[PDB]
Amino acid sequence: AGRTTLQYPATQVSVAKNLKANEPVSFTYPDTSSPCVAVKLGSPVPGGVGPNNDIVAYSVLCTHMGFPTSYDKSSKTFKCPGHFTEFDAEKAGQMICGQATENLPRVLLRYDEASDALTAVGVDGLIYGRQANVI
Amino acid sequence: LRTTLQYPATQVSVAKNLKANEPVSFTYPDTSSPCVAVKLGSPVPGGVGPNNDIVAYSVLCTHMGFPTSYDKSSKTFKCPGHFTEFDAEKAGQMICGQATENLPRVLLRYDEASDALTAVGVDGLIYGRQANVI
Amino acid sequence: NDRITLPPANAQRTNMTCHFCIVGCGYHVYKWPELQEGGRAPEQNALGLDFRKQLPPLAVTLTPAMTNVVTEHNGRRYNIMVVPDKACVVNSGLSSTRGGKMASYMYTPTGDGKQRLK
Amino acid sequence: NDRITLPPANAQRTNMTCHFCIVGCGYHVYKWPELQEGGRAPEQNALGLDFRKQLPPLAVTLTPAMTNVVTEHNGRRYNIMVVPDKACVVNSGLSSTRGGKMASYMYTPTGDGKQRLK
Amino acid sequence: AANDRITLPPANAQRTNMTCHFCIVGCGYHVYKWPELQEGGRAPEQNALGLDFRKQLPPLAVTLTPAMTNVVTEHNGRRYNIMVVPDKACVVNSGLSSTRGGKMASYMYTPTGDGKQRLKAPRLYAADQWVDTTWDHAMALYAGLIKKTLDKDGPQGVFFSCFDHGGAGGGFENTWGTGKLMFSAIQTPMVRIHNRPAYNSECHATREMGIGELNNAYEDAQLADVIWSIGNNPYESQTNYFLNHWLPNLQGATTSKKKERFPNENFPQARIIFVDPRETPSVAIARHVAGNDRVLHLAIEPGTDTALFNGLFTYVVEQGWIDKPFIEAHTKGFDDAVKTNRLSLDECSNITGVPVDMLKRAAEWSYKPKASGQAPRTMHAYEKGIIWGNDNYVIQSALLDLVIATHNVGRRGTGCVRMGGHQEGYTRPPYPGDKKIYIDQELIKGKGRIMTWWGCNNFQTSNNAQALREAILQRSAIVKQAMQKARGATTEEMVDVIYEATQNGGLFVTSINLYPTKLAEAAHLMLPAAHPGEMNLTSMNGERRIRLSEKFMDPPGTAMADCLIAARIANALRDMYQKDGKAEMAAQFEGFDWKTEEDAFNDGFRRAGQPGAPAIDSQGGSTGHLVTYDRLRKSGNNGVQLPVVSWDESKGLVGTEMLYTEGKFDTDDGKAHFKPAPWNGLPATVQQQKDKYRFWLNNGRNNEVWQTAYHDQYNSLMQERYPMAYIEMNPDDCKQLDVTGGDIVEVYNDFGSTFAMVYPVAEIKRGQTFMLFGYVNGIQGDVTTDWTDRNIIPYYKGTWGDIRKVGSMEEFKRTVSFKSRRFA
Ligand SMILES: Nc1nc2c(c(=O)[nH]1)N[C@H]1C(S)=C(S)[C@@H](COP(=O)(O)OP(=O)(O)OC[C@H]3O[C@@H](n4cnc5c(=O)[nH]c(N)nc54)[C@H](O)[C@@H]3O)O[C@H]1N2
Ligand SMILES: Nc1nc2c(c(=O)[nH]1)N[C@H]1C(S)=C(S)[C@@H](COP(=O)(O)OP(=O)(O)OC[C@H]3O[C@@H](n4cnc5c(=O)[nH]c(N)nc54)[C@H](O)[C@@H]3O)O[C@H]1N2
Ligand code: F3S
Ligand code: F3S
Ligand code: F3S
Ligand code: FES
Ligand code: FES
Ligand SMILES: [Mo+4]
Ligand code: NA
Ligand SMILES: [O]
Repeated sequence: AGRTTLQYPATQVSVAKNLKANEPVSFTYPDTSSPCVAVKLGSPVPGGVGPNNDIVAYSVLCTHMGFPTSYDKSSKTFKCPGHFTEFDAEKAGQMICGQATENLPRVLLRYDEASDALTAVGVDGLIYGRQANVI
Repeated sequence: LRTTLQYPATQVSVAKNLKANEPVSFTYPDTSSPCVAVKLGSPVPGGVGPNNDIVAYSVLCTHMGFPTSYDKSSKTFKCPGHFTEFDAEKAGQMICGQATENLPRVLLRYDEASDALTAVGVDGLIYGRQANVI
Repeated sequence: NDRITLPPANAQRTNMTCHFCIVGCGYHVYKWPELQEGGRAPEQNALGLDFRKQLPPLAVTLTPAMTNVVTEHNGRRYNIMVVPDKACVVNSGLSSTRGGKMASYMYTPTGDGKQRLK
Repeated sequence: NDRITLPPANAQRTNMTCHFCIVGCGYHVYKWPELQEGGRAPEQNALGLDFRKQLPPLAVTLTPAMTNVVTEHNGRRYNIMVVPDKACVVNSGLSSTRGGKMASYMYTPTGDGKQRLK
Repeated sequence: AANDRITLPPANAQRTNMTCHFCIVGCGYHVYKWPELQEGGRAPEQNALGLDFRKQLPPLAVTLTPAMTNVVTEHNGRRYNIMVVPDKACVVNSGLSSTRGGKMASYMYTPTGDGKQRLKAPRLYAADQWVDTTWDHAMALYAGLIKKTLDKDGPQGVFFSCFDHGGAGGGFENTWGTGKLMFSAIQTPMVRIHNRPAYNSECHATREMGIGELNNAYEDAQLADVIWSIGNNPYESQTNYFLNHWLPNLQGATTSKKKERFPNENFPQARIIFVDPRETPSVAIARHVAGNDRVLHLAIEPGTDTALFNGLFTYVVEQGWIDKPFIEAHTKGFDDAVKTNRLSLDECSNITGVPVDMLKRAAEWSYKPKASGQAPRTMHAYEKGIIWGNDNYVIQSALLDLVIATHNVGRRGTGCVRMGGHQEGYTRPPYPGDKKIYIDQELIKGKGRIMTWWGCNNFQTSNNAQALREAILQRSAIVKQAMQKARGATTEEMVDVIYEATQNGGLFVTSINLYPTKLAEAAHLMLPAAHPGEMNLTSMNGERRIRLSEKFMDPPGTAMADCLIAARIANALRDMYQKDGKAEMAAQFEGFDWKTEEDAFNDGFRRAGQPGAPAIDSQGGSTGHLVTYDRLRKSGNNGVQLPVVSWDESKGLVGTEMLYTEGKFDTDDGKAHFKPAPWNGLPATVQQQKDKYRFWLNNGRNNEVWQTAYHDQYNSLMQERYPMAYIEMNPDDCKQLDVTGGDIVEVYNDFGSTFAMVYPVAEIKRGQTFMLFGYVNGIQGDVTTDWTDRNIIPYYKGTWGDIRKVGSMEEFKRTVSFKSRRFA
């Protein structure tokens, strides 16, 4: 009793300096059934982390009906093959065009300068096909 | 040329309007041929619809042609003429009686897309007809 | 299946008592070349029944089981139709399920009588 | 008798190797609902042959022995037609008298396979 | 608060049926309602969804986001969780929700949510300020004015623009109620429709040729060899018809069903043809799904549809790719149409700009017999690109000539059909006049005492909208000025003050709405209406499938069903006449003794064609009486396709899949009638714009935005995405004007000036643009002309103008995606 927040795990993804510009890294968060991508965009964006404030991370499950989306490096979007929804990786998962009614969920990363570590520590948005982000 | 009868395609109803063990009446392949479709409530070989349980028959007795009546308690068709009884759960098999032919089955197409049941053919010869299509 | 070959108006007609039980119900056997048939008009078939429209109850006893095609010693093929006699006092046109099968239980090379001792 | 039900253009077609001898001739099995049929125009039947006029020699191997009506476990009746594959290298569309009867020797309740162990 | 979880519906939750509020498709949904302090368990049998939330769900298992949930507060003060989700077993959508439908829960009325500015009581502009007033005061003023106008001017002084449509803010109850009031009681001819400025049809030519515009099933799109989408962006505008029916055909999922229906017919891989000057998302997605080889984008010059169809008709006739037995048995006028419509492929190509090879290919795919002998099953789907096109009547004449000659009506897998906009739900008395009247022009010229906007907003959606707003705001001002000299006047004195103001150019304006809208800039009176779920409502989709949307919650405040608003007005008028000793005038307002919306259904839809009924025009037909609310409930979200053919308790409602399958058309002789289709170029008024100014100002829908954004304007996600109406522009045009994404431009011509944010789009052709229509920030229609066809149908897609940079909106650059909306 009491608690209003979900008990998110703290999961190491990588050190920031290992990420190459526009080369997505795959990981699971907050458990192995929830596929995510982190990408260094190469140019600062609102809420980007790391040395150049440019690293973002998302749940890749489409928020319409749950197909794994694919990161397109040329547009920096996530595209869903199910009903052609496309999300903007540079505008916090904003839906460019599609059938979803939620933005692509953001994986919240802590960036520690001391260690260079990126740690997944939360999700902003609801992951498809889940009652709560933490099962 | 043609070896087959030219059956019409006649809409009966949508499958989901049928209540278990409540017969629907229709005519097929013309207005002088009375038929019944019933949802049996339990899958049977060759049943159609979402639960593979909808069947349909000519109700004219294949003995001497009296309209049979569907009995809901036994799921049979009973003839008042000379007491033939057919099993709606065994493709018109004669349980007891004087007929030499099972009760003709109305062949239904079931279209998932529309939920339509369409009568498209008959398996067996309907009473008092040279061919099912007059 | 879903149709029957009608006996022609001039088809051969003989008398036949039922093969089986004591009642001795009266039947007629219609015999005719395989490649002929009756018309649907009542005066163009041997039954005298109107097959241009649905028949009422009790008008006939007629199923495919009451028909066959026999192959005679001369190799020629003939439609047969074995049906109850309406004017017989015994049965007044009634056929039991047993007598109703007589046509099917006549000898043919491919039918129910195929294993007849020859 | 004197006619055959053609396979519809959209009839199901499976591959079958002859049941019998070593040669292993190739055949196609056409299966379709009993109350459907193909048209005589070549593009309206599964064989692609023109039955609006007499066919020339070698155009087909097709007799009533190469056809049947099966009754499946669901009670539904289907036409079958078991015919040699013209493009099989083994036989180039030839059927022997033995393979040619495969349709007839499929199981049906009333046919040549009627006494099958069930 | 709480972004990262959802309250599941308990296993025993209440569940009602709801048809989507918005587009023609009419997708089926379920509404789950339950006390706020209860929830479902994650185990599948402990929640109402029957889904297993103890582990991740697979793709396609569910459509469920927080936007699909809400907490409502009812008239008793009690709070209930709601969940509005698509029905997996509805045939229309098979569990699909669009982004528009998907937001229904969010757009239900709650005190703190997106619906918080719902109209909850009568609003009055008391000369110089907005105030609340009572329903009785509102009726006394509104009825009072109408009565005064009837007594002095007759019905010609009383004006309406009203919905004629289905779904939310329409439907059979509502169209009947309004129509009975306007036409049987008041008996005014001064009535326009929500989307067009006279009392007319979108489909005069096809109707007159004998082919009502909704003549097929959605299953027909599954059975087709070829689909034409003419002036139509269906991925965005009719999403789930495109997704659930068209795409499965293009993917080969329906091939086995075609073959089962037609055992002796070839079914090649399905193909699709788009007639659209613009390369849309629909074109792109069709290419992605089917390959470039199975899509033909006939990227015509704007307004050249008639040339296109005359050239194809000429060609199919010359090749003999027509149904001569069908023409001979079932048509009239063919030989004449061959003469009048003759156009060579070279002439066709010069006018349209489409190469001759593409014209021939489209004919080959669509009309040349298949190998097996049968003509292709070609469904011809059209919408607003031609309905609001270059001469609505003539284009339909041309198109239908092609369709009829090729027997693409009445065969399964065919149809020449509207895609539709709203749902349908029309039951009304006949229009009481003998003339088409261009209502906006009448208003602009100073006619009328009182104008009511009912469930529409022509400030945002009129053609020539700037002329309209100007005139209405000024006429509204005159009334405002006259009202404010009053102090302590009775209602009846106020009626006289206002009426006098209208003799000096004024106009009393009433809006009957969900929300204030931009109409609040002019209105003197606003009445609160109720939408589906706050009321019962019946309507049908693009295949005539009628469904009941069930009430499950209260309206805000004293908001009422529009049919019951109409009854309230009628009863007020009756009472005034009775009091004034005018029995004959009172009698005209009888027949609105209605306590619930069902009463309107019984009085209208269910009376059509019945003995002792008056003249009623109903899409239910004369068997509408077989439909009841209880029977529709039993039918589910699948309903029945109209017309109903039979009913009994054991069978349910049995209806009609496709129209015209026996070749009997809706004309005097039972034949389809060909018509001449002259090519006369663009209208002179439009051509003048094109001659003066640089850019074609195409306009229409965005997938995410519904209509005038009446809900969407209050949705923070929607406003972050589209804070302003956007204009798709060619990048090279952009460079020439020194604009990029998130710059603001003025768009202007002789008809008006409006504003948009720049959206660079590589697929837009040079000298062409595309602006979002009807929006709350930058109204597109200001630059549309006053030109209409013979039946007063506007060429909304026919205007030209210039573009001027205002400047860079840095905030749009920071927050709005200008990435491509054409998926590849
Ligand atoms: N997302 C969403 N969907 C909706 C709506 C909504 O507001 N938002 N509104 C609904 C309503 S009421 C309607 S009416 C429908 C309308 O649906 P549609 O008519 O499908 O949509 P529009 O964008 O108005 O126009 C379709 C196409 O017409 C083209 N066009 C323009 N000029 C011409 C021309 O001369 N000829 C041809 N052949 N094409 C031309 C445009 O490029 C455009 O892609 O959408 C309904 N569905
Ligand atoms: N330039 C240009 N102009 C166009 C078009 C175009 O393509 N180009 N499209 C045209 C088309 S096809 C259309 S459909 C029209 C649309 O023109 P409108 O009909 O003017 O706009 P909508 O947003 O449908 O209007 C619905 C209104 O009713 C309200 N409403 C919603 N539910 C209810 C209800 O239950 N009761 C009542 N009383 N009010 C309700 C909403 O708040 C809103 O104000 O615009 C037309 N205008
Ligand atoms: S079995 Fe007996 S009842 Fe008659 S038909 Fe044969 S004699
Ligand atoms: S028996 Fe032998 S020759 Fe051929 S058709 Fe059969 S494989
Ligand atoms: S969800 Fe609604 S918006 Fe149209 S596509 Fe379906 S009726
Ligand atoms: S499942 Fe992703 S767009 Fe539908
Ligand atoms: S007529 Fe039916 S049992 Fe004899
Ligand atoms: Mo519209
Ligand atoms: Na004041
Ligand atoms: O519309």
